Amino acid sequence: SALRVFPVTTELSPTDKTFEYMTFDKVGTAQIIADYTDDLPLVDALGTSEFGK
Amino acid sequence: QINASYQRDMAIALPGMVADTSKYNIDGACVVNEGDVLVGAAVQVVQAQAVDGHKLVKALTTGTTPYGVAIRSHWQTVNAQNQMIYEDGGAINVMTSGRVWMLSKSTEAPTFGSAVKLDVDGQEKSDGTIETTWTYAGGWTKYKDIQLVEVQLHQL
Amino acid sequence: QINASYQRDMAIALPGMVADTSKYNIDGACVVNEGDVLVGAAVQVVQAQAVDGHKLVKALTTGTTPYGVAIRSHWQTVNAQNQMIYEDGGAINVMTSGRVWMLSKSTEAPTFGSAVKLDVDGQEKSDGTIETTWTYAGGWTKYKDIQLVEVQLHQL
Amino acid sequence: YENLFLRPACPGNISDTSTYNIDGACVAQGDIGFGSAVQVVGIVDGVKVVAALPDGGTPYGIAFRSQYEHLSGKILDGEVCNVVSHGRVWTLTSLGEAPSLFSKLQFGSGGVVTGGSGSAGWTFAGGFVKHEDGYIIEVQVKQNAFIAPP
Repeated sequence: SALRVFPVTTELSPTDKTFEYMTFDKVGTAQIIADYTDDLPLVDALGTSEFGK
Repeated sequence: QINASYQRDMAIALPGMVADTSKYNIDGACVVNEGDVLVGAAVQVVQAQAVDGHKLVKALTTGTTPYGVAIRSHWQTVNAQNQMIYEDGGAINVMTSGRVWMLSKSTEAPTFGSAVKLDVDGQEKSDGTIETTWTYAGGWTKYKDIQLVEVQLHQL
Repeated sequence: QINASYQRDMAIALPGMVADTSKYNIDGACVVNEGDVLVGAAVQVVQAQAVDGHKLVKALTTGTTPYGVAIRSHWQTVNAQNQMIYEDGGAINVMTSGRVWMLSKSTEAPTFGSAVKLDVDGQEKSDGTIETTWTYAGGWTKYKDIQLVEVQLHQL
Repeated sequence: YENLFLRPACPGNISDTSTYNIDGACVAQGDIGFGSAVQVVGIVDGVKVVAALPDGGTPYGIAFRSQYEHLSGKILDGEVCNVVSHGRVWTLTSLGEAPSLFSKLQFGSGGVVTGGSGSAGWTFAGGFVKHEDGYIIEVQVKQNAFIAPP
């Protein structure tokens, strides 16, 4: 039942040897501030990848 | 058969990420020499060109004097060992003043306003042998298995 | 006949030039009528106003604390020797922090990050009698017949 | 290439438009008066908790005057507070005569200037006027000048 209990996709050319995919993430924060300030915190982003055969 | 809701929080820091928009100063006229550096580590200056003007920097070693900390940049850094580094023979973004998140090797929270001490490989440590003039800014957090501390730097 | 082309490189700096745009801080003052001040040379403060803080400055003297370095600006004139000066009575711009091209009378290139030594008249020398907080930024160049050095000024 | 001066000359405000820094993410424990030194007693969630200077503390900044945040006349407990960490600022003092230019100041209890013979720290900037049968001085605050003792 391996081909019926799991999805089967066809988006792979017959001559390819490896496939790759992307995932992303993010960080940051916020704070309580007054009218005159210069210390606003910052944010950023990430990324990574994996492989197959 | 009742609905549900869930709540999740983002992380608050990254290695080499600038803490806030307060006083800061960035040196971009430097070049890395003899190896590669880690985003969020202290660096040292070998020599300064008299006419050209570009500084030559490398990773901190024993018996040296720190000058600044490399910061994050999505465009100037290359990805190796699942992290951003500055490969040899390229322009680097050193920070000479301001607040920044640095990689740490300590295990307890520091004291606000105290002096910073580093390890021989440019990573902060509570009982390091290299003594600096930078200070702790109070921040102390932890990413996924990564320990970060918020440090405030002034011009050398 | 063979066509030919030529090439030249401009001079790097001028006496009293602000080197770069990395966090300078320039304030205006009035020159004391006793003695003129040379652009690119250090100055000293003799007395300050109690209400506002406007300062009267003149040339450096032995056993005194330097305050800043005169920089090139609009309000400047020529001397008899065609050397650029600030007149006895007028406005003077003084930089207290940042990188400047300052007059020197030594002969050897200095070492980056070391302390700066000054002379009686306010010109850098390798073995001067006046202690300062300022540092060397590594730039060592020579305008026509004049030696210049890159000095980093830290606010007192 | 010059720096402009700032006209109102009251305690608790800035005196110049040189390089300055204002740390606006703070809260107060107790009551603080404009123009006094403050110290950092703790940090919660990226916020600094400040109090008036005791004996034995290390000053961190000087309370700053604002006409929206503090409608009473002073800073009250549990209020968001402005603190100047770098720049020239008018401070309350108990001194009688102006000290030497560019000397090192010393802070008595309550965050008032009483000494001009310190070893290291903030420096006198040359301004000395009179307020309310008391005086006001002008101090130059720098960021890493005072370091917390281990």
